[PDB]
Amino acid sequence: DIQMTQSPSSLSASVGDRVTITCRASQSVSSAVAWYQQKPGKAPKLLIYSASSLYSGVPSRFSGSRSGTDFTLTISSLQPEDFATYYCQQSYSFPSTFGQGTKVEIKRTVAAPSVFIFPPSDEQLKSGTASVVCLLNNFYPREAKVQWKVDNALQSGNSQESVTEQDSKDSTYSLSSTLTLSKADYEKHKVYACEVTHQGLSSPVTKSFNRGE
Amino acid sequence: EVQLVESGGGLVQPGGSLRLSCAASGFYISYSSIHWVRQAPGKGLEWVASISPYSGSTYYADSVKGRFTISADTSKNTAYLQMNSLRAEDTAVYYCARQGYRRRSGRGFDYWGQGTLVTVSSASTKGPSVFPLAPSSKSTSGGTAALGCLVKDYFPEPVTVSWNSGALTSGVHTFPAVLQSSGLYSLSSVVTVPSSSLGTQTYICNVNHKPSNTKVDKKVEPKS
RNA sequence: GGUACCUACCAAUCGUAGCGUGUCGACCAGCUGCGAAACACGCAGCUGGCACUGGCGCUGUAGGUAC
Ligand SMILES: CN(CCO)c1ccc(/C=C(\C#N)c2ccc(C#N)cc2)cc1
Ligand SMILES: [Mg+2]
Ligand SMILES: [Mg+2]
Ligand code: NA
Repeated sequence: DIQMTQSPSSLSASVGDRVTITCRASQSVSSAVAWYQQKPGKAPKLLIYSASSLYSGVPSRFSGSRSGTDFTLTISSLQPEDFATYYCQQSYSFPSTFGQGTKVEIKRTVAAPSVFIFPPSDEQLKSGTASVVCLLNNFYPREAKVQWKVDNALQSGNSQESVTEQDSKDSTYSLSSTLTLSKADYEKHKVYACEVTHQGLSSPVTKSFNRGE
Repeated sequence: EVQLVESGGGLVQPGGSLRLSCAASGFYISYSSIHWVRQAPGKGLEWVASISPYSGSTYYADSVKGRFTISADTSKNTAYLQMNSLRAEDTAVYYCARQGYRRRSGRGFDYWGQGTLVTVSSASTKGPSVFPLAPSSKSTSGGTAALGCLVKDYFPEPVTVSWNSGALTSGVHTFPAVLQSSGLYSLSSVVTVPSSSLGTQTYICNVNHKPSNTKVDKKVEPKS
């Protein structure tokens, strides 16, 4: 089986930067290499075929080259719409092989998160569970630390985080941290707090509520 | 006007079977090579199988050899992928793809379908519970409010969440579903809005889970 | 006696009595262009084998035939 080792796995570049993405075939695949672009949730789109031929319709800033077993996709100047995951593929012999992919995200200035805290609705409480939500909105970069506190008791192992893809309008991220408790455990505590640490915050920001207010 | 449309995805149990179809329009499949390529959630593309024209010769990946069978009918411009002895690691979105013409785009896949989701799990289908995330009327600045909906305890993917039946879209963030320890999925869809409109604007979240044929609408408004 | 044709000339080596010749074509494998075409299949060109086809040129030994 012919393998295609793709690098890097990801990168954050600013508009106008040149980007190079390499794929190394385990053995010779002649020039039967293609490059594809995939937006999140959409089907891939053919960028390059035969290692270096530009598919009809693809802007000229995309280019592909071969040197032995090394294949390189170059975006001369990164446009804001080039946000995507790029994949290489060998079709020299069966079975075909895709690279692991390279996720290209867009850089931007640091943006602090807007923090919100949401207690569990009574409707849910009547079912025997309590979900407390902490929302971090419109921040950059993606790195952020969320810490839950119940009556100043550090929580761990009872929360889950989920992050959106970079927003196409402002290039920021949004994160949700959900803390799950039993109805009893919830109604036997008062102070519920979410502490957020992020690069664009001089000090951690805490949002909290007292159960019943 | 080339187009590929997949169908047949759904939920099945380990050891089960399922047949996906790929209907082509704008061209005849018998004159092109047809490929099936899969993508697991948050993972890279994986070539699954392919079938060549004129010969009908078929090729498969190592991880599906002996379990999957690719075929095609011309008197019904369609291709098919039968999957037997399905395993958990076969869960993914499956794309139908056309290999381009030899003298125009080499061996590149120039046309792809939208993809169809195949889930392989022993868990049972279940619709979500939609709870509100009410805007904090207590302690809220002018023009800065956040409200949302929590879609909890459902399986399998996907659920779609809209706001005001499609009218409200600016500032909406619907997070990717996370799998809970219970084996069920949960997510939240939030939206930011000026607080001045909190009392004079009714906010609806429309959640929909197709596998369970569940369609719920939840009003989100302050509390007490 | 001469010319022409014909029949035979150990073994091995394609063949031949022997020497040289590898042919429209046939077969094996490979490469390339093209056929809606990665494999298979069709058309064409080329490369290396092979000698199925056993022809062609030269040149004998006898026997025979014709003149
Ligand atoms: C160089 N050499 C010695 C060994 O390599 C050769 C040996 C034999 C040949 C054979 C032929 C030629 N040309 C041939 C064969 C059959 C027919 C028929 N019907 C026609 C011609 C060529 C060369
Ligand atoms: Mg002899
Ligand atoms: Mg012979
Ligand atoms: Na010949």
